[PDB]
Amino acid sequence: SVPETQVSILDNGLRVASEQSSHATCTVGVWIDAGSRYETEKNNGAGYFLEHLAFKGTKNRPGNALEKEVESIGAHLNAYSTREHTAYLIKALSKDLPKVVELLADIVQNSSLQIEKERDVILREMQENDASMQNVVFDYLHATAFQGTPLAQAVEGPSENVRRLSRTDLTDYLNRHYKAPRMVLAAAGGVEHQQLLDLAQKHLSSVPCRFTGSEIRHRDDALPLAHVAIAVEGPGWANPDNVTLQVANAIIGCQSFQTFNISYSDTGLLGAHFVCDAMSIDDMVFFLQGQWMRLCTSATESEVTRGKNILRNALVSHLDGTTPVCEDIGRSLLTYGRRIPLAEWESRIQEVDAQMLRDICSKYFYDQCPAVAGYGPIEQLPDYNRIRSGMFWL
Amino acid sequence: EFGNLARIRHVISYSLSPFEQRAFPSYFSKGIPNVLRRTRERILRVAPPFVVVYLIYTWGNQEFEQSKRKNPAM
Repeated sequence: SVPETQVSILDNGLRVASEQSSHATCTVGVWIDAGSRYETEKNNGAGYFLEHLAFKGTKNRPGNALEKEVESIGAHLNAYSTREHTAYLIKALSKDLPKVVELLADIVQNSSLQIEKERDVILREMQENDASMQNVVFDYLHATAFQGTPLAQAVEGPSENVRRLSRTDLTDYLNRHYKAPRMVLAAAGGVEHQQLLDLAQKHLSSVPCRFTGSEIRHRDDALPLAHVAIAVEGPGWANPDNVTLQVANAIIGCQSFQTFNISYSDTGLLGAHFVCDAMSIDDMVFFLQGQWMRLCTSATESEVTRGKNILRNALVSHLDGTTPVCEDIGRSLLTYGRRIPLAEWESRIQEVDAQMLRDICSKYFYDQCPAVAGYGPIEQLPDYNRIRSGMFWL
Repeated sequence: EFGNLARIRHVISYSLSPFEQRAFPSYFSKGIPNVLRRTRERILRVAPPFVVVYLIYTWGNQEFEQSKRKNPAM
């Protein structure tokens, strides 16, 4: 009926989590509790840089050898880095676990650091990373909301550091933030937990953040569209009320008016990002603020239901596939320390009603000072007094 | 109206929430120096006309009084 997410631990402290499923392939990944939040402004691009260099060269395998092999096995090799977590995962035919795991072992330890080229790659892309307006907006919604903290700095880092980075520095980040107790080996799909535990024993057995209500406005009138993000302080990753906030986002769901609940270790950003022609930015903002307020004082069981149901169809599961699940296993072992099953999520969803939703929404959204990040033709975007006054009703 | 006022480019603008910042940051700390800075850049343009108004006013008064004062011989 339902998978078990059997998880164990090893000498090193590395955890080995798995969730067997009847699908045939598997997504075996390594998560690491290491991101841009653990960097100290002298190595602001070390994690990103490592990834670029990683997946390319190692101790048992020279240069393409790993890349060459994974292709040989037919597996897809992916890696990503956030402000708090780093993931290296392989999607591959289950039978290949033996090598899907040994390969991952090299990638986390015995890696060989090309550095010159990757620097160029990162730098040049960054020179163009400016094209991703949305990412820009979201990396300032971070800078202006977490001013003076390690949560303001981006994952990529400033070009400065990128140019000024050396093997030893990298080696440090690698030797400092790649500890075995901060690592999860997660497997999803057609894997046996005992075989994966034996492979982890054979290989890999060797291994005050503050929100500041503020505003950044990057005005550039030549852009055709404007992107605006407004957020308040998210509860956190472990905070129980996160779920009643997700239902609130499901109630909200001008243009491209998305909604986000980004969570970090006891902090986060809860808000909305919308892209609109300049002339309508103010009307959008007014619209949006009215809605948050609607939930705060005027929810409706019907709509809550609409929200609970959409949330119910978002929960990730074997159906979503191996990777989606692995990814959830790795994040759950890194953040909560355990894999929360879908039945517990359903219980926490069904205990949410309209009264506690408007209570939790009044707790967070109502009256707190927001962080605003605008990019584009944002002259008609209202300044901080009008947004702050729109954060409450008379 | 707003949105069609002007065209600027690449001018980033950071700001803080009112409740997050001190109401009177270093009010007398730098206020005094600044007010004094200001007064020195404008005092030579402003004050000497009013100084000679004061001299002309006094002069007029005294002249007037003196004028009225009787010449002993008169």
